[PDB]
Amino acid sequence: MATTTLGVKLDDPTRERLKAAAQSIDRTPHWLIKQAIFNYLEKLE
Amino acid sequence: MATTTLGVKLDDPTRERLKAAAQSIDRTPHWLIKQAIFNYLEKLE
Repeated sequence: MATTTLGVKLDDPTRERLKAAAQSIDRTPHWLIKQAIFNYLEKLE
Repeated sequence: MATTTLGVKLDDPTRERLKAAAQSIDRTPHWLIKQAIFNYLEKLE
């Protein structure tokens, strides 16, 4: 997908919590970040 | 905040849509990304 790489603002502590978000679908952390950002749009869309 | 900088996976088209998310609180795009990721945790928290 048109994934342009921008610097994100995540904290180690927070980054671990994202793993839980990845666990919801069972995907990779970096890859989870894309859902957490784009899926976040689809959620509140 | 402990904002560690990781490369994100955003698309220009998608990045513009984030601006709408920033418009919800009226904040800065980069800065919106942190909410879109952390607020996304607080939302589904």
